[PDB]
Amino acid sequence: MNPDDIVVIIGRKRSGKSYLIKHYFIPVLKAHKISYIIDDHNLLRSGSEYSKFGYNVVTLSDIVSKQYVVVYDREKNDVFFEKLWNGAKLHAKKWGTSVLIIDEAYYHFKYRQKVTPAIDEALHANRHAGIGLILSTQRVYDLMPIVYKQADLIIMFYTREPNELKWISKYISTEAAEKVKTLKQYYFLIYDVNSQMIKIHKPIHHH
Ligand SMILES: Nc1ncnc2c1ncn2[C@@H]1O[C@H](COP(=O)(O)OP(=O)(O)NP(=O)(O)O)[C@@H](O)[C@H]1O
Ligand SMILES: [Zn+2]
Repeated sequence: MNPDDIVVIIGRKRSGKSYLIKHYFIPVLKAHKISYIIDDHNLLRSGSEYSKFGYNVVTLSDIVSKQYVVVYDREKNDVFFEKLWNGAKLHAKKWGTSVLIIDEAYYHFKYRQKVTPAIDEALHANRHAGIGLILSTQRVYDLMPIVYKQADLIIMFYTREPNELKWISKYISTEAAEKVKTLKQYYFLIYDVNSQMIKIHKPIHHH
C-alpha cells in the first residue's frame, strides 16, 4: 500500500460521509500501518470527533513515537497550513508515505486569489512529498475548482441543492451531477478523475 493520491469527499452532515472516513478510511490505514495526520477544526468542549483516532503531538517523545496524529486547528489559517504541511512532509520522511486528512477543508482550500506555496505543493507535488490527501467538505463549491482538477478521486453523497448540482456539472462531470441526484441515503457516487468513470456504491455496513 502506497496511498499518495488525492481523494475529495463531499457530503453534508448526516449524509454518511463522516462515518465513511472515520469507520472505513482511517481504520484501513491503521490496519496497514499507514500513518496519518488529521487536521481537525471542530473543537467541542468534550474535545473533538477524531480525538479517538490519533494522538496530539506535544513532546519530543511524541514527535518520534506517534504515527497516528490529530491536530487541533483553531487558527484555520494559511500560516497554520504552512506548518501543518511542512510538518507532514517530515512525518512522511519518518514513517514512510502518510495521509493528511483535512476535515472541513474549506478552511484552507477555499477560493483565494493568491494561493500559498504550501497549498500549491499539496495540490501539485503531493507525490514528491509522499503525502496522500483526503479533503472533506460539506458542499462542492466550498473548494476551489483546481482541487477537483488535481484530484484523483471524488466522492459525493446525495444532494438536491441546484447550485451544487450545477457546480458539479460545470467542474467535474455532467453525468455525476445527474447520478448524484439519484443516490439513496448513505449511498455514494465515486468519480475517478484518471479513468473518468462513475460507480455508485452501496452504504457501508454500520452499527
Ligand atoms: N452506512 C450507514 N448505514 C446506516 N447508518 C449510517 C451509515 N452512515 C452513517 N449512519 C448514521 O447516520 C448518522 C449520520 O452519520 P454521518 O453523516 O456519518 O455523521 P455526522 O452527521 O457528520 N455526525 P458525526 O460523525 O457524529 O459528526 C450517524 O448516526 C450514523 O451512525
Ligand atoms: Zn486546518
